[PDB]
Amino acid sequence: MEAKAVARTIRIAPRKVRLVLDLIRGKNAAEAIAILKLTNKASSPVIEKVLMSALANAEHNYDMNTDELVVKEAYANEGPTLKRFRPRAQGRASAINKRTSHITIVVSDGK
Amino acid sequence: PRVKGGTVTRARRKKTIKLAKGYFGSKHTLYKVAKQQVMKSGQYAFRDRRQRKRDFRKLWITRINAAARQHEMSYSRLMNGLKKAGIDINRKMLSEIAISDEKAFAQLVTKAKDAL
Amino acid sequence: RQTFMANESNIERKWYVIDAEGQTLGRLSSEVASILRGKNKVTYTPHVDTGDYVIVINASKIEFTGNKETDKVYYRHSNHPGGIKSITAGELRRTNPERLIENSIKGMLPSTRLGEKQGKKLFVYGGAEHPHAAQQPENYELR
Amino acid sequence: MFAIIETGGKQIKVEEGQEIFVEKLDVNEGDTFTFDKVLFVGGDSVKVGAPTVEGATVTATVNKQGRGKKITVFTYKRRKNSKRKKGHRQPYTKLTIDKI
Amino acid sequence: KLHELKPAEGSRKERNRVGRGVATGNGKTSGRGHKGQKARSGGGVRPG
RNA sequence: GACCGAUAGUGAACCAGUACCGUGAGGGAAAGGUGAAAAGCACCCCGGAAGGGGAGUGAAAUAGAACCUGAAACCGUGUGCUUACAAGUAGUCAGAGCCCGUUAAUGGGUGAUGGCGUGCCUUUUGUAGAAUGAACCGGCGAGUUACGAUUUGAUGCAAGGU
RNA sequence: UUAACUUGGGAGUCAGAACAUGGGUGAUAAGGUCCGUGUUCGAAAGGGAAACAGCCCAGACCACCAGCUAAGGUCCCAAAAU
RNA sequence: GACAAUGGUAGGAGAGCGUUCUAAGGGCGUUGAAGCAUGAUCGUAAGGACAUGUGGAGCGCUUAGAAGUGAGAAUGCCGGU
Ligand SMILES: [Mg+2]
Repeated sequence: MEAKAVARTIRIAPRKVRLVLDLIRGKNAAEAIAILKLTNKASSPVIEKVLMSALANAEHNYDMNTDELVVKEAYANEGPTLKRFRPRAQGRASAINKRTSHITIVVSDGK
Repeated sequence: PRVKGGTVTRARRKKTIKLAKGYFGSKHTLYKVAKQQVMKSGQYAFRDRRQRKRDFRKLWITRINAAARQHEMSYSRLMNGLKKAGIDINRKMLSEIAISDEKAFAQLVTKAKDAL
Repeated sequence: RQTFMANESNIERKWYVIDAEGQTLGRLSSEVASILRGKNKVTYTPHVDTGDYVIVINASKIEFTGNKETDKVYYRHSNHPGGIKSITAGELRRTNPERLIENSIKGMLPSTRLGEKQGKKLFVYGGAEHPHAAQQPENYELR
Repeated sequence: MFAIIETGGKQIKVEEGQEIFVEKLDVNEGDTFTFDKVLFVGGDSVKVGAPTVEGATVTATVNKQGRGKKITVFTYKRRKNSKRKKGHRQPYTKLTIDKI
Repeated sequence: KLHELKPAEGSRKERNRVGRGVATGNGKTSGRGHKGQKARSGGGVRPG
C-alpha cells in the first residue's frame, strides 16, 4: 500500500531537478531525507519539502508506519515555459525559455 | 462546399509508419524518414525473391561436391553420368539423400560409373 | 522446406596435423583454407563454423620456384608518414617461418566477422614437435 | 522408408504421416489423391532406383485448400515518376501421406 | 422511381483533374511538358 | 441558402481599427467551449505560502476556472530479448538460441552469424554526388467560373429544327 | 510474314552523349568539334568488365527452396577440371 | 481451351477508391454516435470492416446529382517542440 504527493509548476528547471531525483531512487526513506539536507544544490530543499508530504500522507489517512518506507518511484515531468526575451546586439533579440517542472514522489512499504 | 482536410492524413500516415516498426532510431517515428525506407524495403525484397532461388543452388552444388570427393569422383563427373548413364531426373535439392542415408547415395555412384 | 542447417550443437570438429615439408607455399595453403572452411564435409552450411582444426609442423622446409626467394617482398605500413617497411621471402624463411605460412593462408579466408574465427583454428609451428598431443590429431594426406 | 514424388514441376522428399505444401491440384477437401510418378523409392534396405520407376504409386489425403500470405510487390525508380504496387496470394494444397 | 435514377447509357463522363497525383499521368507537370513559353501560366502565343 | 463553422467567414464571434510599431501620412495581429444546475471543493492533515491527499457536491472531477474530445514531434520512469575485437544510406533474404500466446494461420516479439545493397525530389547528354531545396511534427497552400468558338458522345424531332 | 495510305480530336520534342565505321578541321592531338550509315544509353532492370548511363550476352505480368543454356569462367576468397 | 501479348520518362486513351454537401428510399444510436488509441483481418491497387479501451450526441449504407475534392518539397505562411 503506497502514497504520493505531487508538487507541480515549481520555478526550477526540469534537467537540474532530475539529477537529484536520480540520486535517492530505490533507497530507504530514513536516509533520503538526510541526503537532500547535505547536498549543496538548488533543488534539494524543494524536493525535500515534497518528500516530507509523502511521509505525512503515508502516516496520516492511510495509517502506516514511517520506519519501513522505501522510495519506489520518483520522476520529474515537464510543465509549461515562460517565454521572455533578451535584447541582444545589433538590433536582434533571442528567446530565453524559463522552464518549470512537475515533481512526484511515491513511497511504498514492500507490500 | 468547403471540403476540410479531414481524417485521411491521420490514417494514410499511420499505415506507412506501422509497416516500419523495427527500424533504428528515427526511421520508425517520423513520417518522411520512415516513408522512404518503406519504398526501399519493398524494392530490396523484389530482387531478393529472385536471388533466393539461385543462391540456394550455390549451396546444394557445394554439398554434392563434398560428397563425391570422398567416393573419389568429381562433381562434374557426377552430374555427367546421372544424365547419361541413367535418366536419373535432374535434382539438386535432393542432396538430402547424401546427408540422410549414405548407403542410399552409394548405389547412385555405382550406377554413374557403370555407364560412363 | 526440406533442407538442413547444421548449428552450434549438431556438429563436431576434429583435429588434423599436416606435415608441411617438401612442398610449395601456395599449393599447400589451398588444402588448408578449405579444411578451415569445411568443404571436405557434407552438412556444410554457411553462417556457422564447420571445418577442422589444422596443425602445421615443419614450416622450415617449404619451397619456392624461381627467384621468389629474392624478388617477392612483403610491404607493410605503419600509419606514420614515411613508414613503409620491406622484408623478403628468403629472409622470412630463416628468421620467422611461423608468420610466412600464416599469411599464405589468411589471404584466402572470407569476410572478416567469421573469417577471423575460421583463421584461428590454425596452429603453425616451426620445428617438428607440437604441444597439442592432448587433443589427438591424425595425419592428413593432402593431394 | 522414403520416396521422391513429383507434384508441381518440382520434387518432394516425403516419408509417412507427413503434411506438405503442394501447389494447387483439382480435388475437394476430404478426398484422396494418387501420385503415379515416383522416382527413388526405398530406404536403406529397400531399393529399386530407376529412371521414373514403374509400379509404385503413393497415396495422399487432402486436409485443406487455401491461399498463402499476401506478398506485397512494390517497385519504384528514382528521379522519375515510375512506381508500381501489387499483392499476391499463391494458392496451395495441403496433403497427408498414407502409403508408399 | 426517384430513389433510383439511371442516366442515358453512354451519355456522361468524368473530367480530368490535372496536377493531383503522380500515377494518374497528369501530375507534377499537368500535361504541358518542361520549360518554355507555352508552359507558363498564361503563355501560348496569339493564333495565326 | 446542395454558403463558412474559430489558421475558416469580416481585419474584428473575445469591450477591434484595440494592445503595439512610426515624428508623420500610414501599417496592425493575437483571442472562443466547466456542468443539465455553481450545487466553484465544508472540516482534518504536510506546508511560510503555492501545490498536493483524503473526506465531500456531481451521472463522471482519470469535467477543479492550466476547466469538452486530447493526435504527432519532443522530454521522462519502468521491464521480456540483446550488445564492450568491431569498418555500418541502417534495410532486405537465409537463420540458430531465448521469452511469450492472437481476429487461428502452415502465428507474434527479439536477432549470434552469412549473401546482396553508395538516401528522396528538382534540373540534366549524365547526380551517392563535394550541384539545388527541407531541423522535425501538425494545419493551411496551385488548370477555376463566365459569355462565345469548334469537334466528339447522348437525345428529341427531321425538309424542316428552334 | 503483317502492316501501310486517307480524313478529323489531343499534346510532346527543336541542349543530345559514348562506342564502331567512311571522311572534313586540328598536329594521321583531346573523353575535341562539325556531317553520312548502324547500335546501346536517353526512357532499361538483370549476368559479366574488380568499382563504373554509352563496351559484350539479354529485353522483368506476379509467385516456386525445380530444370537447360548464352557473354564470361573452373586452385582459394567465390558457384564449376589442381 | 486453344494459341497470343504485358520494361518504359514527355505525352494520348480507358477504368476505379476516397472526402464534405444536397435530394429520395431504407437503418443503426445513451442497453451508447462522431473522433482518438492498440491489434496477428479482408481486396489486383487507392482503400473496407470488425473486436476490447478512452469518448458523451449525433452518424454510415444502395442509385443519382454538385464540388473551396486528395500534400514530402515552392530558401513556401502562422503555431508547437
Ligand atoms: Mg557528404
